Amino acid sequence: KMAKNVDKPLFTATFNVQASSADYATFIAGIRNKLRNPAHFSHNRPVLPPVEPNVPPSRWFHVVLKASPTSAGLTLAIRADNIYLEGFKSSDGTWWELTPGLIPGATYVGFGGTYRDLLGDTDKLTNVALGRQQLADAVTALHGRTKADKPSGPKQQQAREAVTTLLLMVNEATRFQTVSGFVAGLLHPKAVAAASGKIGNEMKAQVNGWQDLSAALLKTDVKPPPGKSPAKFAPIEKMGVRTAVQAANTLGILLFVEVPGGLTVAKALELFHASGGK
Ligand SMILES: Nc1ncnc2[nH]cnc12
Repeated sequence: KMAKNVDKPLFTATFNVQASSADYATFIAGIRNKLRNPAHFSHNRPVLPPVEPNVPPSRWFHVVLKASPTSAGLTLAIRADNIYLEGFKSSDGTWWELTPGLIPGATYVGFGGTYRDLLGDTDKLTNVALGRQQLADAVTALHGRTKADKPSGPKQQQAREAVTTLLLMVNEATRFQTVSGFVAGLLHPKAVAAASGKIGNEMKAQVNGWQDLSAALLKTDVKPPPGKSPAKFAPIEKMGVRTAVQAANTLGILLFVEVPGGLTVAKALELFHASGGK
């Protein structure tokens, strides 16, 4: 304790909830691009820099979701090292937080940021509806939160539903091309009927095994010992991911993992800084 720089993002990505599917894809791609360690890719997918050892989380960026081109943002506070959502900012200026005492002068929303906290189990993910209206409503309900009012059970219930929706349509979208592609597939022009959708089991598993999938691809990059054949990608069948090429098409941006024979935390951060990363 406590978190550092929440007020000073390394960049801000902005999205208009009424904008085109292509603009959403551009929005997501830009986040991954700005998060990347320039010195570390795996199969031409970006890898996040390691989490800095011996300090509290000090690298953040903001995402702004807007009702319209001129509306003011619902601001999300997200870690630039593991893309964790920890805070959001309502219209009256109140930073709300998902971890007690994490963010400077923030107010604990009343519930945790984990899928078990928000839903009740990691396997309820395949029940959450996403889409343009779900996104807009989630943005509204959060941005409409005021520093005064009674955390009614009903109000909390709606709020957990909202965070679950945005985590999926922003955070998990940044992490996974499957998720981002799914969300982009839900976004249509006005001339198309409104649409909703829930992620399938492969994406649920992917979302629940980001570290595992990241680590699994990272192992294929390790150069092998003498006399042993080089490493083969090891399938995560529940994820529908059986090959390295499939893993690369699935990963939006990889979490940094220390794998045996791969980059260490110190070394990857060293390469990150040498390439101009901040
Ligand atoms: N609170 C949270 N923030 C970011 N990613 C998450 N994945 C699951 N829960 C999350």
